[PDB]
Amino acid sequence: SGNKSVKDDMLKQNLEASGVRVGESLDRTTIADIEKGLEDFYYSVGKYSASVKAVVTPLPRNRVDLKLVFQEGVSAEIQQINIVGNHAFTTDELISHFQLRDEVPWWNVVGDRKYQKQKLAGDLETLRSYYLDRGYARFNIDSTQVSLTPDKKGIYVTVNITEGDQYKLSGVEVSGNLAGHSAEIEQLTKIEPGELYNGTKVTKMEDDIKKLLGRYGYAYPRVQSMPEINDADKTVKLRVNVDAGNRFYVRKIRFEGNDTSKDAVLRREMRQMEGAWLGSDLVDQGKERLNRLGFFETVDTDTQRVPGSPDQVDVVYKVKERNTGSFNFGIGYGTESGVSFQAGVQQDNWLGTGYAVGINGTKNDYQTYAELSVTNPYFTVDGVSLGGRLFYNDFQADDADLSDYTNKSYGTDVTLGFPINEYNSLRAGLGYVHNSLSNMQPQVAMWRYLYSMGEHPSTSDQDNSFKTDDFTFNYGWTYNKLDRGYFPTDGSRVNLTGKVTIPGSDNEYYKVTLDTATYVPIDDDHKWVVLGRTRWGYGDGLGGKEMPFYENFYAGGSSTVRGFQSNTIGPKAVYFPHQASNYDPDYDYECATQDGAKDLCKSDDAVGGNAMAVASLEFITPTPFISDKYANSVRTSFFWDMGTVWDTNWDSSQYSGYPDYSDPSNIRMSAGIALQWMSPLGPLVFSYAQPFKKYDGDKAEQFQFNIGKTW
Amino acid sequence: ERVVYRPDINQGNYLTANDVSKIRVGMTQQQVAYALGTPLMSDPFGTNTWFYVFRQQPGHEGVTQQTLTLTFNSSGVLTNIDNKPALS
Amino acid sequence: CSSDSRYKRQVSGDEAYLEAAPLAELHAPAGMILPVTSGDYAIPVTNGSGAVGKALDIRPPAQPLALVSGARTQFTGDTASLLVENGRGNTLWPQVVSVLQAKNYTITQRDDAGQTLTTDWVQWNRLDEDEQYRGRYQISVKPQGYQQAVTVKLLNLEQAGKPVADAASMQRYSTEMMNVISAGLDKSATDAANAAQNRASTTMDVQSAADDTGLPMLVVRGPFNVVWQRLPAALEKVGMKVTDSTRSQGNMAVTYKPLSDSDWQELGASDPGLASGDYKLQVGDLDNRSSLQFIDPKGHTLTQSQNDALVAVFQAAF
Amino acid sequence: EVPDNPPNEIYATAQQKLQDGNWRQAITQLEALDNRYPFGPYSQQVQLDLIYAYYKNADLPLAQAAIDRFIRLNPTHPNIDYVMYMRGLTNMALDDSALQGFFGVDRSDRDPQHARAAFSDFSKLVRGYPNSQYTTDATKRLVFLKDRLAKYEYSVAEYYTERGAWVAVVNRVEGMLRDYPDTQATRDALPLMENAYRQMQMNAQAEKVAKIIAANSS
Repeated sequence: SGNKSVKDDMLKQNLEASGVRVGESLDRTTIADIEKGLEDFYYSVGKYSASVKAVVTPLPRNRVDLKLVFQEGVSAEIQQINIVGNHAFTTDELISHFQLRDEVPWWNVVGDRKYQKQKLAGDLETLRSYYLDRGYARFNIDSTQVSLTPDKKGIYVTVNITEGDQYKLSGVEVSGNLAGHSAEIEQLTKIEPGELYNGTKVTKMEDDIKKLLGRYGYAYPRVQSMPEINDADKTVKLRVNVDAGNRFYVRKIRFEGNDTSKDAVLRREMRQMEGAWLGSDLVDQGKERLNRLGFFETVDTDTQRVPGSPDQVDVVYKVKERNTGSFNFGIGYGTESGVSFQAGVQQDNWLGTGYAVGINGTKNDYQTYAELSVTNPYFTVDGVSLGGRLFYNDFQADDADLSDYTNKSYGTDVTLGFPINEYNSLRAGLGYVHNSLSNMQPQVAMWRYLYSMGEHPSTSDQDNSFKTDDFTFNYGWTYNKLDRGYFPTDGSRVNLTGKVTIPGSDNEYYKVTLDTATYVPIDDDHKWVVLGRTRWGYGDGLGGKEMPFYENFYAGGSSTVRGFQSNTIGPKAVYFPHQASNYDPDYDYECATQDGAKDLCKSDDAVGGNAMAVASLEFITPTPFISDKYANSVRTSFFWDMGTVWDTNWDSSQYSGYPDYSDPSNIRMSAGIALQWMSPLGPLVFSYAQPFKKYDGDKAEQFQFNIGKTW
Repeated sequence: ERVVYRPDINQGNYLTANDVSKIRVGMTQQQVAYALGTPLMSDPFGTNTWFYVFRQQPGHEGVTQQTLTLTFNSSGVLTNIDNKPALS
Repeated sequence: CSSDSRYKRQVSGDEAYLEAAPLAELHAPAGMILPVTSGDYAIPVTNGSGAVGKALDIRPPAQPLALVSGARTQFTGDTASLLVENGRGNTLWPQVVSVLQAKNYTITQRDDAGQTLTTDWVQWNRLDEDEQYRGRYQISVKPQGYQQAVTVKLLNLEQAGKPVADAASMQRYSTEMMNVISAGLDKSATDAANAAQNRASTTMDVQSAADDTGLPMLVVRGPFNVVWQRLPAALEKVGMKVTDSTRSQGNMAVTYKPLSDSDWQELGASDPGLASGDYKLQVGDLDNRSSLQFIDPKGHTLTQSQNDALVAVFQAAF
Repeated sequence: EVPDNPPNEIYATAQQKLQDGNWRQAITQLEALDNRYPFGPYSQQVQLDLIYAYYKNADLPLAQAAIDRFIRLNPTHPNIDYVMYMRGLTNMALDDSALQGFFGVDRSDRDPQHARAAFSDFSKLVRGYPNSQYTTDATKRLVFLKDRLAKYEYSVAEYYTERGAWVAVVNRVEGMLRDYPDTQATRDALPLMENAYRQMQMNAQAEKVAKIIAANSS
């Protein structure tokens, strides 16, 4: 009671360390100890004058209750940070890199002038590094004084230093047991003539030598540099003593925490063989591949020396399993015009077997959409993938008569992927699709496509039909180097997909799509990121035909341009007069009909286009109010999205009065804030976006909620 | 095949010409282990034999193996060296 | 959604482990040996007399309870023994007989001179058991050395009208009878103790003496139970009505209520000036003394001057 | 939330709830009775009942903590074998999945850590108390756990056979022979060791393994 800054959790753990725990005995002699300890903690933070006094009240049956009355004061603030003896640099420049702040600018309201002993020690280390990286090689902190105003709210800091002279590196001399890699080490100890000494460079050189040795199995070498200083001409000669040691071999590779995933699922991602000489680079590659898999929340490695053995180690990968799946589900009608239901099951690691299984569909009175997809990422040991997909979509309008826009489609697809590098992988497959449209409302784009196919449907009556069986060859290429599998903080992923109708199909065309997502971290902790995402698409017919209008690209939504209604960006339909197949009392018929006018009046129904290009720039920031324990389960970002869809075949010569949909200039834009949460039902994305740039017919939708990975 | 990328499958323990030449008959087991390192493969049945196998399979390039069999007596004194430089 | 009475006594899982293939040793061909076994995963050869699978009771064994007294209590195979406070002279036998009659348990043989008796069949009621058991018991009172103890022997058990021989049920029901007798005796003892405590009224004098922590406390010269019971009323008198309390923890909380000067001289020995926030209180246990500690809403402790105002009388309110 | 009725009433309520099978309320009552009266006539019985309720309530970490506390506080309690058996059961329960069990998935390829812990606990119980009433079930569970651990090693050896890592396969099968000689998984793995020896062109070792297989054809 009384503590306003130190949480009860940290206090409670501090209690157990001293033996004070519920159910145990009360060691009275330790009371003073604990009290003093807590006070010391309050003094480390700078909260001098704080008191922590313990009260023991006797409860019956020989029991006690321990109440720790905290009375914290006002935290002291650093009044000054002074460096005495700095003649080469200036106090302002030196302390600008300090964690402790002497003063805070009025604009900066995220930092304070609070004191901490550990921060002071790190600050002294930073100053020492600053002076040693400029070639002084003699910088010494003579003393450090931390003072305090008599009112105990004015802490002061002072550092007395001696810069010494500036030295230059005469040359690095490396000697010892180099294990035959001397030639490759001389290239790591190359120095420019007359270059100034630099401590961080020497440390990096030592680390590079250690890493170079480790790549050949020398897991435990010793590298020490003892620079010999010569003040006669102010030159320092480095002396790197290296002892490679013994070459280590891996005995067993063990996996812990994979309570669901199969053992082979983790082993198949290993570049380090079990009964072979160790390679640290191979172990790191295996860890990175496991991280990129996306099946595990966290992955760690531990190389443990085998007891009683100077040559063998055990590599242990410790993983934390993650919920790899989404369960999108909803009901739209309930009791209006019948009943409806939806399914969204999607698993990336089905029962820990590594299979990717996704089944989703929608059953309505007018729709019977069903889709199944099963892919084995490892159909061969090397990583050859074998996928498959079945889909069946139906549109009947639940009328069983004419003038209903019947559209029944169904198709199959088989894919086969295989790697070519550690990051690149190609894909080839065969797909079949059957599409049967009937009773189509006349429109300029759809009728143009139908004419391109050689059909001549009437422009007035809705009576019409069209059947097409298409066999397509699908190809693809994925380059994946992302840091992680679900919330990347580095690296880029590029996915190219395409299809071409092989001769013999009803309609000839080709289509290609290209995604891209690049994560660039600005913070060393990878907590602030910049995400540049883009998507491109182009399709067209091969012979005298045209790309089918059901393969068109759609933009706008929670996946392409947030802030717009789904599949709303792009060309809008233009309807011809009907003069037949009109329902006067329905009132749902469009402008161009018997009940309405008899011109090509433009509607607001999005039809998509055969060319698409969308980009997006995102800034990933830490969630403002969330415990760091759940930091990786939620992501907050500020996004600016751009997008456009146009129909390259739109004839501007005709329909001059109507908008020209072949112009890619009309670029929609939006900006807003998005939040992604890894809930039990998979990823949930909330986003609020304002579309400050929009064109006629664009239906805006500021708030959007989505289930499952957007992209 | 021949186009699917396959990583290098290194198997066994590293052997070098100098290291193999550093071992001669009459050497004790501890001396052999010091010279060449602890073997990754012995004979679990009734024989005191050490197998130093050196496999490398770069992937679509052929597998090369050098196998050095060291037979000791009951006392642990090296008795026979059998060096096979390449596969048959 | 669907359950059965038997899920209570069985293991959480399945009997799959009972279908595991047996272990067979490997024959070593002539001219060579097999690798020496580590012995880390060697299964000792035991007897397969006990139950396996769902026929095994994982219900915790019934430990005899030393309720009447804190002396030693122990069961061994078929008999339970429980020592009592000192030996109670010859009154232990009549006390046990009276507690036995409390449950109208029938007795056939009597050895009051020798302190031994037998009981006719007794029926038990446990929701755990699908079928209710029953059996006979023998109760005696004998001295184990410097003290007098009660011993019970379970003659036999019967479930579904059939005899039983499993040690689990025998131990369970021997402990059941011993605990029943002991709980009756302890109930009599605690009723007598409660009557004595209620009769022994305690003074309500208050004091401001501090303790090892250095703070003053509204000490009350009485045992914990009575002062704790009377503190809610006293706090109500001063307007600090209790909203949360914990007898086993001592912690309690009050809420502000405005009382004028006339109300404060009526009861509560005047205003300490605590007129803001939710305050908390703690009590102590000292069989003749009892410390009352107050803390401010900010989380601090009241100073001596703050509580000295109430210490004036702070006695009529209790 | 638990009233402060005298100790006997609280214990009776806890026993009634345990008999009724409401694990959560019985657990709450027992926790109240244990943290109110830490050292009383109910201490041992309450701790045992808490262990049992935690096990039946799927609060396995709490059951393990309670078991450790009971073992360390009462190293020579007469009913200590029951606590060891319960620890074995808890560790074996941590090695199970219901969703995978529904679909008939063989989980021998997953983490064997909890299976190893359960084997250690059951072996301790069986060796320490041969005459306990839980010894037969403990032996059966030990046999099952040995088979499962050998199947795990077999899975690893099979994967490395697929990968072409022959030294790893040989070492894994040798470890199986040294650790689980009498399991079926070792018999299945023996041909893998012979194949690994053949691939590395060490024909003498392959012949020895083939002789071993022939002598134990079944």
